Parts: sequence; C-alpha cells; structure tokens
Amino acid sequence: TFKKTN
Amino acid sequence: MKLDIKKTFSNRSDRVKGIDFHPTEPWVLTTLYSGRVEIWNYETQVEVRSIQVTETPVRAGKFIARKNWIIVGSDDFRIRVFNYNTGEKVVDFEAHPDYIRSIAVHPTKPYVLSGSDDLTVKLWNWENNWALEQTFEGHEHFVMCVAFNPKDPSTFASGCLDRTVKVWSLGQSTPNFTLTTGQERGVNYVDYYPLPDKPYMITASDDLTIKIWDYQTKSCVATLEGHMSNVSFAVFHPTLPIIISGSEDGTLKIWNSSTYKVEKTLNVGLERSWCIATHPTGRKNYIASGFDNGFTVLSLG
Repeated sequence: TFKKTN
Repeated sequence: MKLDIKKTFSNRSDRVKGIDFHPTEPWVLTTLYSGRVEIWNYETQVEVRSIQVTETPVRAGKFIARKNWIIVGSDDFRIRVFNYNTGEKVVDFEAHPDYIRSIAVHPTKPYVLSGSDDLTVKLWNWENNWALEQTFEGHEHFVMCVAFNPKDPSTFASGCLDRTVKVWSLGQSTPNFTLTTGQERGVNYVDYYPLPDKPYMITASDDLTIKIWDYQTKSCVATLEGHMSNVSFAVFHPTLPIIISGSEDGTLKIWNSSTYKVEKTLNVGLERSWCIATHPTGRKNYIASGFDNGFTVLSLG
C-alpha cells in the first residue's frame, strides 16, 4: 500500500 | 509571536525520509528514498559527504557524534553504520525482517533502538558487537517512531499504527504504560518535551490531528487541528515555546506551546513533508525538515 511504501 | 523565520539552506533531492543535526558541526544528515544519504554543511552550503548505501529507501538516520558515526536503516532490512570522516562502513547487519521506520540513539550508553514494521522495537549494544540486547514485543502494527525520554533515557516511547504509544523501561519486557491515543488511523510519530517542567509527550497521526499528553496522568492536554492531510510528525522545540509539525499537505505548522493555537503555516514548496530535526542545543534555534523534493534548514529568531 502507499501507507507501507511512501 | 514574532518568529522572523530565515531560510538558512535548502536544496533539492529525492524524497528525504530521515533527517538529523550534528551537535557540534553545522551539519545536517539526510536519508533518501533512493538509497542515498547526504551530509551537508548548511552554513557553508557544501556537501560534506554522501554515500549510495543501498538501492532501497533509507528511512532512518542519526548521527552518533561521540563516535564520529552515522547510523542508518533501510527497507532491505539492514542497519548500517559509517564513519563520516573516512566513509568506512563500520557494521552492516540484518536488524528486522521488515522495514525499519525509526532509529534512536541513547545519549550516555552505547545503545541504539530500532522500530520496525515487524511490530517490534529492538535494543542494540554497540560495545557488545552490536548485540541484540532486548526485543520489545506487544505492538500490533508497524512501529513508526521510537524516542528516548531525554530526562530519563532508561525509558523510551514507541508510536505505532495500532493507535497506541507504549512507554518502556530498558530491562523490562512489558510497557510501563500504554496510551490509547484515540488517533484511529494510528500514530506516525511520538516525541518528548525536553525540559523538566512538563511531563509531556506529543503524537501525530494520519487522522489529521496532533495530541499532547501528560505522561503522569495519561490525560490528553490538547488536540491540534489544522493540517489538511496526514501529519508526519510533531515536536517540541528545545529552546522556543513552540511546537513544529509537518504534513503530507506540504506545510510546516508552528504552534504556540502555551495556547496550542497555530502561529504560522509555511509552504516551503517541496511537496510532502516527512521528517524533522531540531538542533539539540538550540543553536540559532535551527530546525530542518525533509520533503518529497528535498530539505530545508530554517533559523528562528
């Protein structure tokens, strides 16, 4: 997810 | 307030995920999404040293000035330590089987804490061959931020996407206490008020709020609302009566630490803000933040 990777 | 803010140095780069001030040289460390780390002298505006550490994001980085080191953590699961005078790699080990979000350095003992998406905080002892001395278990989602209590660094706080802060003691397996923040999208950041007069901590969340906590009573002292997207961090300034926050809304906000009202909103024009540092002894009241498109070092007063 974007939360994981941002 | 009259903040008369001055831009000391800003430069463009790939997304800055970690940032730290050196305590005695006019240097800032940045750690980038591209796997690179940079040390800049922000007074001369010259790059001191850079390293292409890895191909993965380097999410955390700190100086360990008393050893002439930087320590960094990256999505390849590794903690690496470099001597910043020689560039020599001092150690390189797998610290967690998942992303490393945050590293904290003990001020007087040879201890480092790392927090990870593996749901743990780990304590490493660099004088024991970087031994894993303790694993702190109990969080139920990614541990986003770890910080020692600067007034009692036998304790530290971890902030987690499980919506809690846990405060722990070195040598003890369970939290001294768990704060249920009510920040339902999780805690991205936790920090301590540095002075003896207030037993305060502060938390930032994707739920657009910042909350101040009394760690003796466990009460929420204040909720700071105003950011327009995820709040990446919030900190107490070490020498000025302000709180500084940063957000995926692209702003830094400076809040009055007495009234808890916003004093100034700064759009520094580098897109999303991810990380913060304050100069540890308040030299020129310096602060620095890292963003999608680079970093900025600002002076206050």
